Amino acid sequence: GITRSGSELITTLKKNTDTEPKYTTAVLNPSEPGTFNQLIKEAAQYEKYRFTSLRFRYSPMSPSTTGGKVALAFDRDAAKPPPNDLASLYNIEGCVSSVPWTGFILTVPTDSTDRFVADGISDPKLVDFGKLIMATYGQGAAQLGEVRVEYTVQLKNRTGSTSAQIGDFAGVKDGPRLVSWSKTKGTAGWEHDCHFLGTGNFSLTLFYEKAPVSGLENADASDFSVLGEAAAGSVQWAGVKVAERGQGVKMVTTEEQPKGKWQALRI
Amino acid sequence: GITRSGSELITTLKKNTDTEPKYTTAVLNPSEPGTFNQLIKEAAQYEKYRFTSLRFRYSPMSPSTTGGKVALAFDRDAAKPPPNDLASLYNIEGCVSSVPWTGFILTVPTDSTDRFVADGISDPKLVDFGKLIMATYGQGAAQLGEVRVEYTVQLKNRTGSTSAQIGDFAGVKDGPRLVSWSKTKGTAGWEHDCHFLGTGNFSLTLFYEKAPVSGLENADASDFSVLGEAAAGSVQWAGVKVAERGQGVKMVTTEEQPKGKWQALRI
Amino acid sequence: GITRSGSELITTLKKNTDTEPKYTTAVLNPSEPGTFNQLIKEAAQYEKYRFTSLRFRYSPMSPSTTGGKVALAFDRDAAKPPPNDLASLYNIEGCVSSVPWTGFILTVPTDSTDRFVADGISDPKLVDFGKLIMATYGQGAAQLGEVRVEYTVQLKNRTGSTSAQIGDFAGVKDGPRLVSWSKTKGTAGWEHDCHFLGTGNFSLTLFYEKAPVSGLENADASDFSVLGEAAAGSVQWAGVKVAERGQGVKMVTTEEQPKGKWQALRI
Amino acid sequence: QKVTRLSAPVALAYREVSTQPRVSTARDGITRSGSELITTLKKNTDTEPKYTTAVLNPSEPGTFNQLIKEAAQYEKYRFTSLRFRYSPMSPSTTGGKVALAFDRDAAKPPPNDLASLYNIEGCVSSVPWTGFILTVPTDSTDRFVADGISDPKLVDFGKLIMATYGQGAAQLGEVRVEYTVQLKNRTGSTSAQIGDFAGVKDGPRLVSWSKTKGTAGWEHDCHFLGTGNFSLTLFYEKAPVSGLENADASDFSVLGEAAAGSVQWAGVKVAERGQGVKMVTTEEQPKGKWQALRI
Amino acid sequence: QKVTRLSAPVALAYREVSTQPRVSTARDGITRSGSELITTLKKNTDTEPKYTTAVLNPSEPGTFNQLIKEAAQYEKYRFTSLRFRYSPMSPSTTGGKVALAFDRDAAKPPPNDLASLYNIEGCVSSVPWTGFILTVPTDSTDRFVADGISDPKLVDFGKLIMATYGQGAAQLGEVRVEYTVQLKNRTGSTSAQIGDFAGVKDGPRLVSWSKTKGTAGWEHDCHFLGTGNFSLTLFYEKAPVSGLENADASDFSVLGEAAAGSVQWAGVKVAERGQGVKMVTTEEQPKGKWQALRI
Repeated sequence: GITRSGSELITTLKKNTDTEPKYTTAVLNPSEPGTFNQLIKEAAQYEKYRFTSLRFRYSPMSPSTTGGKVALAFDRDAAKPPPNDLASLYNIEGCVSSVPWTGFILTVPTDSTDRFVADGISDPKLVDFGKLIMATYGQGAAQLGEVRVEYTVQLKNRTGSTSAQIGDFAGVKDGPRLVSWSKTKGTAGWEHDCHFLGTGNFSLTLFYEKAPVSGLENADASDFSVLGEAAAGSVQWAGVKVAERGQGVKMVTTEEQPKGKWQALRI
Repeated sequence: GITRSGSELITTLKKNTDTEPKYTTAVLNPSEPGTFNQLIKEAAQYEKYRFTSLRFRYSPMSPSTTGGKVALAFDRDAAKPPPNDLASLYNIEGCVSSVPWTGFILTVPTDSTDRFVADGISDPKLVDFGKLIMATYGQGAAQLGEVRVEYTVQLKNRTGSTSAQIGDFAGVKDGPRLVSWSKTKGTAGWEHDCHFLGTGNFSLTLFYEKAPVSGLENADASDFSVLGEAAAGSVQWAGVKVAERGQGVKMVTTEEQPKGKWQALRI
Repeated sequence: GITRSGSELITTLKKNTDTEPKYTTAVLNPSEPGTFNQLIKEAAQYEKYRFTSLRFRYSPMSPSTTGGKVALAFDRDAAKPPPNDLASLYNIEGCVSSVPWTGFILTVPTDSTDRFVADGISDPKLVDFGKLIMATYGQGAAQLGEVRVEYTVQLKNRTGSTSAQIGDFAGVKDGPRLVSWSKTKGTAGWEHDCHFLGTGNFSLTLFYEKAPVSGLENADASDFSVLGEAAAGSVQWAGVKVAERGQGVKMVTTEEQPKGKWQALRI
Repeated sequence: QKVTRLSAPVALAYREVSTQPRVSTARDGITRSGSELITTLKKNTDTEPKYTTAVLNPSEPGTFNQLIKEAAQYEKYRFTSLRFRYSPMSPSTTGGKVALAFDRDAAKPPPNDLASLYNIEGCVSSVPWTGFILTVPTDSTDRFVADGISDPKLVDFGKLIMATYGQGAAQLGEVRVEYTVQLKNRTGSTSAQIGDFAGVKDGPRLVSWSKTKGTAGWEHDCHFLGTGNFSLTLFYEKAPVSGLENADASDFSVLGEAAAGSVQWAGVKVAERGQGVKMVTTEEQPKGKWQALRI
Repeated sequence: QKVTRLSAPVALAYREVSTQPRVSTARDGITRSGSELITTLKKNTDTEPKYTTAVLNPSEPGTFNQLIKEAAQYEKYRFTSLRFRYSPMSPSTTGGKVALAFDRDAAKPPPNDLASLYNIEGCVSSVPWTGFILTVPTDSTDRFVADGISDPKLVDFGKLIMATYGQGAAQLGEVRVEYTVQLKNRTGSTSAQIGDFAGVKDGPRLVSWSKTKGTAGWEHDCHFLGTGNFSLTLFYEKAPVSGLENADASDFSVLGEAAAGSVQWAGVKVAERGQGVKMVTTEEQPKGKWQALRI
């Protein structure tokens, strides 16, 4: 084995001037970028880990003239519906929400079993502890704060490999056949789908021919950068900054699947 | 014996922009939901307890641009009128109120006698320590904060049983004959009564025939969810979130008692 | 961590005046009521366990003027077809069947790995040891006996949540849209379906309008408590005590799906 | 001392467990120990016994459902220990006898009659309300198991037997086989057993227990070379005449069509070696396929 | 001392025998030791390796044809010893490399490229004219074998790999698996594996290695959940489209019709877990039957 130590800043939160929290539950595993954009680059050479240190701080960068709560407590079983309701939340360890005008920390009893990361799929339970959570319920106005993950890992067994990325559609079919991070589905009534399977800030770059409808729009997304036409035969580009796993972006071109090509580099 | 540890969030408080406190006194006993919605589910198999740890924190989630006090001190003798007045309050241990823009805690000298929970009634003194209290007097504006109960219990003697729930009225009489949490009284001039004997968030579901007056209204209540008609022969539903013990909800249908049926599950 | 100790009575058996056993295989996991109706109420706050003690006794309550065998031996791999045949059974540890006119016990070598309960689904192997079994082959006449599960558990990691629950049908469609434990299928020729996805003793309470056929009948079930009409517009209630996962109960009302509503609390 | 006092209880019963197994170097062999429960018996409220004769050979499931899985890697054996107990799980308010004695020559008609039975060692029947055991003088020759057929005599000692004659009512008891084997020579292979007919010819070319002859006038033949309870499963195309009928057989389980192109299944429980079952489809041999697992 | 003098002989070769097996009490387990010879390799007179990734689990014949016969009575294991040797049986007048290193995570695409390979432990490739060995740090968790399916990760360590890149001509060599296992918990059962479709539904209800999905537009699916060389044998009725085609596969052997009512057979040699093969028959699912033995 090797090791590590934290320093990440896992997405924020955004007001809630409402009476029911609302959660961003983010999943924890050596490779789940939506929780590690700088360490998901050294688990493509190993498989198994540790944790010995890991805590989340609510940095505190927003005056007191604002208030509410910012729940924040992890649940081993990193996968299952957040509740819907507080008490529900306020009953699952973690513990610790405080107001937004202060600086809090969070810590987790970490175990000691040689668990494996996901060069997939599996089962969300035998491969990673459990996701994290964060809610905040308030109404007085602000862009609360930010957090990260204090940690120290153990990456046994020497392996090495992985990726997602260039993925072309061939009029009859497509082509993702060289490392992922997104799955491209479409929803009929052509309006389409342009997705993720990984988490972090990216550099898109790509695809083309009949520059239709649109292109490169986005929805459950982080920052977008498009410096293309439309194209009806052009070229395009964007930078994402995602949120938790699987955020989506899309084009708009007809009816039934053939197109051109693309390549998605992580960055 | 078995054991436990806290994590509950016992009701809040609400402004007080007035010059005399005002209390929510909440009662403490292994089974009194209005003080335990997650542990009143493992005392249906025992009878007697402990306490070894239990404290209430005023989480603090409201800026300083607001102020006053948030009294909060327990009195063994968990039952007797709160006073009417402060000094009165400010003379009964507990001690500890502070302003609403800070984070305080509260603690209680816990004893050591094998006391019994209430599969009823009794006497409010030989079965449970005493209720808790909380006041807050201020005028500058806000929805102060929240608290819970840090604890660790001892549940001796292996028992097992309990409930309140389906309770039908038979034109001549009723029918609560399968575990409680509410007592259904009526106040003449038909306007009626739909009550509680237990404390927590619930899932109502029920009753029907001549869909009169109304139905499912509420008064000393927590959140309500009605997805019914009125019904004059219909169906209905609601979710409560109570406050301290015994909060009430009601219908409106004539004059003199016969109706239909209902069932109240705790959740 | 917390802990426990047994006292459950897992379903019986029923004659077999035939020459091939016949099994009731019941599954074991902190939450599978069809094997725990009183402890599946304190695993909605944790996730992971132990076992340190657990044995099944054939209480013995039926004279000797009756005979045969009452196989009864557990197989870690709590999931896989029972055989079809004895030898098959009589080759899988457990060991221990005896006649019905005597009092026997059964015990299991329990391990020591921090396994997780099912807030679902998963895989029946990484989440729970394995199901139990019980056969009895005889012909001399009687209602043999009963058994339970001698145990002592370990519930690490503080969590908290779960349910199945209010789930209404809207003439066009239904509505389970607020935490499960049962799936409601119907088998054409209206005779219907009223199911489970979870395990333990419950408190039903619910549903209504055209009080037809019947209602609240049951089949692969544990104790039933109905205190309703039929209803043709009424109200109803029952207490289950299940067996291993997925035991079913049903109504009887016409032909093609619309009805009224219901809510299923675990307890 | 027999004498004076005796308590024939209303009820007597035993408590047997769940034999977990034990094994040796190379030298030129492995080993084993029993724990099987070979089929029961069923009343007989009649005046002539009636036998379930079950055959013994390392691979004859109808006498070993847990050891016929480690003889697909060897060929030859031993026996050093093997006895059958009438567990005893049925009150005394029932009675008769439960003959139970083995005959090396594990193949030949049981008689028809007792004396006949009561003249062939084994010895030992007792009443159904008691617990008896049975034992066998085992030899010492390196005999071979059946990756077929052969001859029922040079490949296995002989079948076992069991009768019971009574009339007072009950589902008597159960038995197994206390044993310890020697499996020399390292081999490895087998299955059903799957055996297809190819319009021109057949195909048994992957471990036996039955030989499929036909008797002209098509009415056919569906046989055994081994002994125990089995799980058939199989064959198909022109679902004719019948299928899966049986004659010198033990319990049958058919959950098929007929099929004229279908699928089928049955469970046998044989008797002594070579009991037969059959179909009915025309005239002259081509068909479909099948597989016979022992169990 | 390396230094001075070295004799890279024209020819070097080894002489391996025929491992006869060894075994333990009850305690709660049995044991084993290796002796298998897991498929070879075949030239590569090309500049990019090329892998045969073979999967490891007590029951995956494509990695155990003699021990997948004693895991039909248990469920869980060990490993305490297991290494793969490149026997060395091909002169030096030939050369290149013969990568060979295991990766716990016995399932995931081999790369495409070396460095990729030459970065995943195992370590150890050498030339084809020498005799090398390979070893693996084995753990210590009570893992379960596959009476199916599952997930390729919670049931078995990970597949093995082997590449060889060269151009000078030959039929390199062979390897096996040095091992010693632990088979806890007494169980007992299995087969093919036989899995029939019933016009309404199917039937895999007797031990797996493949999942049979179909992709609409009938073109279909015929899969794996296990890894090793197999012996197919099976299924039938309306001999349509085709049959027994293959795609992410190892060697195929079909000796059938098509069949429109026939019979069929094939031998796979897989690659890493889950490689697929398929038929072609209409539109919407009912058919006939099949049985897949590991071998």
